[PDB]
Amino acid sequence: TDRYAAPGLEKPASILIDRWGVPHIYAGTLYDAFYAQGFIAARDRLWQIDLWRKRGLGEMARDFGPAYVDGDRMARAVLYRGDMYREWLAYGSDAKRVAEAFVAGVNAYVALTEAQPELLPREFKQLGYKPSRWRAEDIVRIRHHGLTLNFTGEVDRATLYCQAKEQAARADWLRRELDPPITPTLPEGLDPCAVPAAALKKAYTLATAAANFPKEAWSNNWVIAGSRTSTGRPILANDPHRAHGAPSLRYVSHLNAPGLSVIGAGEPFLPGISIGHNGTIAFGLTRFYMDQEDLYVYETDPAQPKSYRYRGRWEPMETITEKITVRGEAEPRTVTIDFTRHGPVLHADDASHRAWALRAAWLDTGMAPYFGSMDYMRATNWDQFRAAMNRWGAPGENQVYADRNGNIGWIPGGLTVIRPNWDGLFPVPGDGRYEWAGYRNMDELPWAYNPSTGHIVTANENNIPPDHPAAKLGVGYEWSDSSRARRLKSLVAAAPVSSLRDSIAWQNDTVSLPAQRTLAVMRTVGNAGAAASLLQDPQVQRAVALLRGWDGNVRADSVPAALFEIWFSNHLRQAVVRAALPEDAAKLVGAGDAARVLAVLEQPDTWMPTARRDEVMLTSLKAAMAELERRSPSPEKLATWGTLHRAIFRHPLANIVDDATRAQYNVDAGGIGGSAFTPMNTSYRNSDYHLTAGASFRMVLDVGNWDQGRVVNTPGQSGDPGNSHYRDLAPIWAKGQTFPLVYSRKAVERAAEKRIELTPR
Ligand SMILES: [Ca+2]
Repeated sequence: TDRYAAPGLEKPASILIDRWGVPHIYAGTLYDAFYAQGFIAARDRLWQIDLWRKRGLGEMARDFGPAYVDGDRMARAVLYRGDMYREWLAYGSDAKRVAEAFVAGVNAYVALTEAQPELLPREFKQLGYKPSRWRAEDIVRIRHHGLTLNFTGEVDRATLYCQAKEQAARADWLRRELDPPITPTLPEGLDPCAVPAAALKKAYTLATAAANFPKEAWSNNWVIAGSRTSTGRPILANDPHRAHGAPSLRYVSHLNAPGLSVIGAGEPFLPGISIGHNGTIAFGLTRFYMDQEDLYVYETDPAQPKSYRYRGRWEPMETITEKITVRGEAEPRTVTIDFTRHGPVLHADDASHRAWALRAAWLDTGMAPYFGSMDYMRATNWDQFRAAMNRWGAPGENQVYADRNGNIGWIPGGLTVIRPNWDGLFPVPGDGRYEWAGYRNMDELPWAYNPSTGHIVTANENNIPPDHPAAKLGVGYEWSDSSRARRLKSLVAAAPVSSLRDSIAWQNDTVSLPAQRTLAVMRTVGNAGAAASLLQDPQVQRAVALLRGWDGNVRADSVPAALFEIWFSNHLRQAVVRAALPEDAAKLVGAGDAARVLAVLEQPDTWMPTARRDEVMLTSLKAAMAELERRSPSPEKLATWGTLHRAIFRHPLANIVDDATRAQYNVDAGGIGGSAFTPMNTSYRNSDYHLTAGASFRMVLDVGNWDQGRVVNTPGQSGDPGNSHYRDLAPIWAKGQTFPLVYSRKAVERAAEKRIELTPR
């Protein structure tokens, strides 16, 4: 038992940390639970949460030097600047008391590190600075870490339309799948060539990218009704697919107080729980892609470049002044930030009298990511959960719902822009001809409650029914590849009665529908023309032999899997694109959209002759086979997919510390199966196939028999590299295994390994 003073805490609070590193918080008052959550979040993840706050408020340069000034300036440009009275009330009715309690707990732990420097996290020692104190408003004003779109897509699409002109729609069809597959409409008044991609992306990255330390400066979910489970009770599963790292993106915790009994995960800097259950209802999420960013293009006064044309008048930009403290400079830099009425100015070119601003719904009221969970942490039925989702802001999400009374449900939510006269897939001129007409009420989106089929699966695909009214409202056209959704829907529908173990297995599924679709095309390649010549090549034959007996299961011990991932990521698609498009467009498209390239492979008709399709397939397959042989120890002992596909959890400082320190900061869990397209999403980088993203936190819940719920996180619950909970969960995660999400007192007491005691002072 450890005992600490808790100034600002109302009543004694106790925390039991179980043997997997999950803290279980027992407080005597409602808001004390969040005080304790802040203390414990700081105890485990202080450096991580301090860094998020430091990046969000634009205070990086204060400690990391002049290389960080531009990022600090752009970070402050995308802080919430709106009405704070409305902001506090956007998430439910008591969000301000919650945040204030949470940062009082964080601040108590920060004060403790000042009194007991042995508790100071080692990244602070390494880099020569100290953690800050927090204010409650920090929690809601930081926005730029929320998943969003589609500024980048608008920029890429306009850039393509500019360079390819008459061939634009043809090339953009390969570049990005739309669902529903509309023809994008270049807005009246927009010159696609007046969108400088490099300059705009540089500013957007500076405003939004996570903290970076370069050497130069130094989802699936589903819910199943009791009629279809082995338990007779609902089952709810969720594995978000996000960037991997050490420490992990999300953090598992458990909060108990009068009127509060919620367990699950969220980002460790945010109060409350956004994925999990509260002993009555359960909830999990996957991205739902409402278009929440438009790029606005302005004409500026040649006599006054800080003025832009709006409704026939010259309207002045709002200019604010910021002071940025810089390590090694005695005076703070004085910088300015310009805004139009629509948002922060990203870039200006006074030669062409043009400026560009980001109109981001996530800069409006209520868009602190996941903080709408304030209003459903305590919901006890569907009416309350559906109501809480009315005010859900960011990111756009599918929520699946279940409760211990046997109900199951689904409701997507997120701030939804109404564009009366453009489709949001291109930038618009900002002179008033293109204006958001407000926001949709969430009752305009589809939902389901106890559907007849007894199951619901969501996985980032467009799940708006085409005959539902929302399908015509322009909610969004850019969704993720639907392979995971089609695969999990097959699996769930094919299992009349399933267990928790079945749902855990489905989270670990590694069958790739893109692989199966490509193999199906391969088995029709014609032994004629240029293909017949390649079919006499030994290297081609060895690859054809490897693929001809593979079922598309991307297992870690599969050599055909290694061949396919090399082929499908770094060779095939690029070759198909170059064969189908002129060079300039093909260079911009690169590997293009996987679903759209597969469709071309399956129907090459208007893109290339069938014999050209075969020749490209074999030519790129030969090159992929050569790469596999170069990456294998000998051409007789070929590398398995797991041999290449390494699960390394990278620390933000890995590149600026020595080799011994990098081994302690990074966590290597070895080789793994899967790809971006398998339900067990293990996304990778193309340079060396190392893991970059996928499920870290996973959960499968027995809804009603709560102690039977199963979860994992990776690499661990602790952010302290010296702690065994820094890296103890990665081997469990790597085996597709879970540990119990203990919930009842006896179960929490049974699994407890450490007790922490907080005393008011
Ligand atoms: Ca848009």
